[PDB]
Amino acid sequence: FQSSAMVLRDGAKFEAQAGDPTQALETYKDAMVASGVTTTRPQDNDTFTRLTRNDEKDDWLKRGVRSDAADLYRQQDLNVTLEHDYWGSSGTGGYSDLKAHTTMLQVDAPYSDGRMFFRSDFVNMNVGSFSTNADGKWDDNWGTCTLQDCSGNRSQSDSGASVAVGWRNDVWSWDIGTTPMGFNVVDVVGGISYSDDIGPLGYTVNAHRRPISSSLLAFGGQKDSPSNTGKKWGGVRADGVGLSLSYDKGEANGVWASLSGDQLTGKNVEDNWRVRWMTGYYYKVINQNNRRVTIGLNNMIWHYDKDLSGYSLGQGGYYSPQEYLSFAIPVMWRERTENWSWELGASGSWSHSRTKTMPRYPLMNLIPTDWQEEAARQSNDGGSSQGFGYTARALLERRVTSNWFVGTAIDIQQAKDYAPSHFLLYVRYSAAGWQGDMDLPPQPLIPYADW
Ligand SMILES: CCCCCCCCCCCCCCCCCC(=O)OC[C@H](COP(=O)(O)OCCN)OC(=O)CCCCCCCCCCCCCCCCC
Ligand SMILES: CCCCCCCCCCCCO[C@@H]1O[C@H](CO)[C@@H](O[C@H]2O[C@H](CO)[C@@H](O)[C@H](O)[C@H]2O)[C@H](O)[C@H]1O
Ligand SMILES: CCCCCCCCOCCOCCOCCOCCO
Ligand SMILES: [Ca+2]
Repeated sequence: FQSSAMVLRDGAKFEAQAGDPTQALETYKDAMVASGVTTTRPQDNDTFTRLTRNDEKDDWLKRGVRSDAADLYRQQDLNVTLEHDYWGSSGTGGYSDLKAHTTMLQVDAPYSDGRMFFRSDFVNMNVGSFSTNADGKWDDNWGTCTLQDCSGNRSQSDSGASVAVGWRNDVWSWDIGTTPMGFNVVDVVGGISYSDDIGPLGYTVNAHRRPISSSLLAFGGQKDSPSNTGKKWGGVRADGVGLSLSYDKGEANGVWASLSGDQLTGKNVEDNWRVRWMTGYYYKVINQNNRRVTIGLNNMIWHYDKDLSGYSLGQGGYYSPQEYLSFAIPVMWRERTENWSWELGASGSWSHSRTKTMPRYPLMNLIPTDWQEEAARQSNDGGSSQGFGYTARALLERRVTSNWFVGTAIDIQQAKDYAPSHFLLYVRYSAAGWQGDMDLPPQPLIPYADW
């Protein structure tokens, strides 16, 4: 025979796997008594979840009962999250002076042993106005304005709403969704991933189609000035696959690698592709239940076939170097108390970038025949540069009540890879209530475009 604690723990897992997680959570309440977590059966969810808070004096039985109960309870809870993200990057009026707002609403709920989500993103992107000459025209390296001075669409901005649905458990994940409807170029996007542990190392394989959100042109597309061609172009999407490996030795060390490759395609944009390699090593200087401090070394190497970072018609307005090398030293401090959880991090880096000389107008059939001779003699000069940069990030979340959580995050991107910075605020509602350990780190919503 087995001990009462073991019988109840086993029975709870059996009930959950059989499709009765509600009964399983009741059995975990009994398991807490039989295991010695408490002397009296919890009769409210706040008492129950408070008893799942980790305790470093726990032996393995008590530690597992708490963690198993907490994992099932979190998996079964209905959450609703509302988030606003203000993001962007400095640049040139009319196409890259980017100030953007994303508002996100997400509902998460159990399904089988995983969680389903339902998401809407509302995106507004403002890229400012073209600078004009006395005539009121401009000749920026954008659209076809270097082939004939442009007029008519001086102020540039767009807005749209996307939706997404998906599901994930510990083994696999999928999502399907859209890019914002209301933009010039609208697509179906999504992904699928599978994870397993072939011994000591973990791996994840995935396939995805995602937008490039770093500029309006790349994300939603723009229209050439009505004085010129008026053609829509942009809306670049990455269709590709990736493999990640992790040989986490447990304990204080860990290493990981990732190799991925994508086709990069858009509306009236020259075809492109990229392959990207990343590795990392990390060391846990402090590794406690409520405080984790890490320092690491990260490397990245990228290659894009073509430099389509220009904003002329036929290019895509996205960073696409032919050589990219980065070496970084990330540091991170994560900590939680009874009702707060935060992360503070930074990462100094050195990087090298090189781009080849490209035709400014790589798709000649978008160009009027009486402009094609002049277009063919226009090129974007290649270049290269190296330097130091950094990123920094702060995340803060607090429990207001059992049902209400609020958080902020700031993501400072100054590492010379043209990524935008982000500032966000969110509120998360727990239907059942949660008085267990805070999430470490906090988990804000990620804009769907950046999955
Ligand atoms: C026990 C340990 C305790 C640790 C506790 C940690 C808590 C620390 C608490 C304080 C936090 C301090 C934060 C310090 C990190 C922040 C870095 C930073 O912000 O500096 C930015 C700086 C860029 O500034 P800039 O003026 O442009 O140039 C400087 C020239 N040096 O950029 C830099 O700083 C330069 C960074 C250098 C990056 C070099 C990357 C080398 C990586 C090695 C790769 C080797 C792998 C071999 C690969 C083989 C081939 C694939
Ligand atoms: C297994 C690889 C090992 C890892 C290496 C990772 C480094 C990846 C960065 C590669 C940089 C790509 O750089 C690329 O080099 C080739 C030449 O070699 C150039 O190619 C250019 O020169 C060659 C030689 O005259 C011409 O045949 C070609 O028509 C021309 O386009 C590309 O214009 C450039 O974009
Ligand atoms: C820490 C406090 C958490 C606050 C909850 C955040 C909820 C997010 O609400 C989103 C609503 O914000 C709309 C702001 O509108 C921005 C203006 O839009 C740009 C138009 O140019
Ligand atoms: Ca529109």
